[PDB]
Amino acid sequence: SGFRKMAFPSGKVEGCMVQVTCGTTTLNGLWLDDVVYCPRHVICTSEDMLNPNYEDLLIRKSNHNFLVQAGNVQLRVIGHSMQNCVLKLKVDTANPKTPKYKFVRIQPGQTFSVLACYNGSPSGVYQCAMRPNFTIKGSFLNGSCGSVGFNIDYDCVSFCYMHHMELPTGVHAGTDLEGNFYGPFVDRQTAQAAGTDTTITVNVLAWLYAAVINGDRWFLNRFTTTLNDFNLVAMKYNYEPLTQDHVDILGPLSAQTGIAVLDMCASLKELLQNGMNGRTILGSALLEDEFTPFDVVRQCSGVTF
Amino acid sequence: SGFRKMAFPSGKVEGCMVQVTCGTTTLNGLWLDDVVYCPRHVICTSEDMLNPNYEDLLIRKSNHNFLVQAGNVQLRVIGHSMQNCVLKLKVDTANPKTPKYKFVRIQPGQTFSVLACYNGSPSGVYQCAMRPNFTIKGSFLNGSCGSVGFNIDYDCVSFCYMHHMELPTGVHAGTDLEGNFYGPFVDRQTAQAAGTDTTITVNVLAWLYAAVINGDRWFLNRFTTTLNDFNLVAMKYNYEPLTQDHVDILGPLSAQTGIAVLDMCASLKELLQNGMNGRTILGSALLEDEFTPFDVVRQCSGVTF
Ligand SMILES: O=C(Cc1ccc(F)cc1)Nc1cncc2ccccc12
Ligand SMILES: O=C(Cc1ccc(F)cc1)Nc1cncc2ccccc12
Repeated sequence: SGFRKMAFPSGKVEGCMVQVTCGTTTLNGLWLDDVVYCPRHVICTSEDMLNPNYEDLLIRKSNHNFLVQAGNVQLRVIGHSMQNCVLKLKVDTANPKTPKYKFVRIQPGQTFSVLACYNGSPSGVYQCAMRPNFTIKGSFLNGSCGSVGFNIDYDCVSFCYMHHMELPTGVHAGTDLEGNFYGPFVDRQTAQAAGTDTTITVNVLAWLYAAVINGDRWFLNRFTTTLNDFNLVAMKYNYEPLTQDHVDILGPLSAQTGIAVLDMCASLKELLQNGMNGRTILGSALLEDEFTPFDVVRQCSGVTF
Repeated sequence: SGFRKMAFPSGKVEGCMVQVTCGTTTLNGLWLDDVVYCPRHVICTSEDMLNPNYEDLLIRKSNHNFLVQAGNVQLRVIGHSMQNCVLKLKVDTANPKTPKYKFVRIQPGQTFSVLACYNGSPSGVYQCAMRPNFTIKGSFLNGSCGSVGFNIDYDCVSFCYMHHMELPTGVHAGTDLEGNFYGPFVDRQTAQAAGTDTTITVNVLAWLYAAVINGDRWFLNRFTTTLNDFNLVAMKYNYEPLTQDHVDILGPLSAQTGIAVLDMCASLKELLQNGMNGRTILGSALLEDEFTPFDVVRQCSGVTF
């Protein structure tokens, strides 16, 4: 019993974190095989960030301008190149701790664990979701750039996020490990803002199934709804549309609890229109949307890595 | 910016998790140096659990009755002893991955990370707090016994909890790493129940200071309170008494934000009286009590917004 915001075990990623220093800027790098990946803005001064020409800034740097420290050992940079918003520093030593890995680009609504790092040293691990507005509500301070997001499926770490910046509302923006930003953001000190966010409907439904599995049923009702009527209500409350794909993905949870997906949708509609009436669900007074259907099944079944 | 329920990176603990088997029972063990620590109830059958005589059950065992598996390698047990409710299995191999560590017994209100494991394999990591009634609201399924709670301030792992059982309300009971249970619980299947749980007042205050540091002040008021009047009100909402020790511990946060501890107590009193009126504090519609003053200082910026 119990239901917690659970992150993947971070050990496989901790063994990849390094410190990358270029001039006065120090941030984190991810060392996989003989390459260290880090945000390309490590080469910028605060002045350069106003309007940077990364190719022009990079051509002025030699391999020795990049100081890479893995624990208490300095790695020697033997090559450097840029791929989108990520700098790839070729080093002479392959990371002996390199896990089985892949670079995967995730979609809004998908969750992942973030290993927050400072000076190449892991500080904490937390679970978060890629918001529909492509930001993450992370917890990062100065020096956290280059910290990564990941999932684990079997024994393979799927790296999906690299931290680049904090937006004025305190939310965070970054890229996949190929340097493509999530969302309409750029790596430049210029006016940028997160768009209006919405709630990840399929995830709220998954969390309602988790509450039922954990013995919280007060919100269940005898009613059902159509996908179109539910989607009209979801649009009204700034909830993402629920698709037939989402309904299909919730199938196993629906079969285990005996509550049809559209039956859980009628429960959600009632919660949206009436609130919780002083009650909580899994210790929350808000509808939680940062657990996917897969996260719920994994946590309620004890999958290991 | 941002404020998340953040766990310590689990890598140092993942490298210590092993599987312990005694007959038909399999659970987790913590392998540090040449000793594997695990719940003593691994030697019990479900029948033995009403009134087990652990001394009598253990005397019938030899070293070869304990099967310890570290990854895909069987460790050889060369000695066994019981210390309170933990079994210590001496093995013929020191764990090469043993981190710098200590065994620390924590007090209610203290937080820690839990690395949930099944069959000696880590499944997830989450943040927990030792409740005032000495239980933890974990997320644990059958097979999770032997999973541990820890803190990693610096490069030293302070092990503070070992999971032993789930109580009828779905909450969890365990011991420190010397085998002493937290709370009035026993490793017996006799009827046992958690005492009435209360809110960890000092932690709610710490979290209100975290909200002020991150830029939110809507909940502040022009009032102060005496410590005794605060406690008289707070006890009516099932909040733990706030002691002068708690007021002293909140000193640094009070100095950083400029809000006196008793001035924050007045805000808390008003929040208990009024509720949030549709507002949230750090993304929560409830008053959060699983962040300590130390957690807030570690996570938050040293510069208030
Ligand atoms: O945002 C930047 C620097 C930066 C990057 C790209 C860019 F376009 C402009 C500035 N770093 C930070 C990242 N995360 C949390 C932070 C908290 C506080 C301060 C800085 C943080
Ligand atoms: O509680 C026990 C076994 C046990 C130990 C000591 C004792 F005296 C009685 C029973 N195991 C479990 C631990 N945690 C979560 C669990 C969820 C579901 C089922 C079993 C769980």
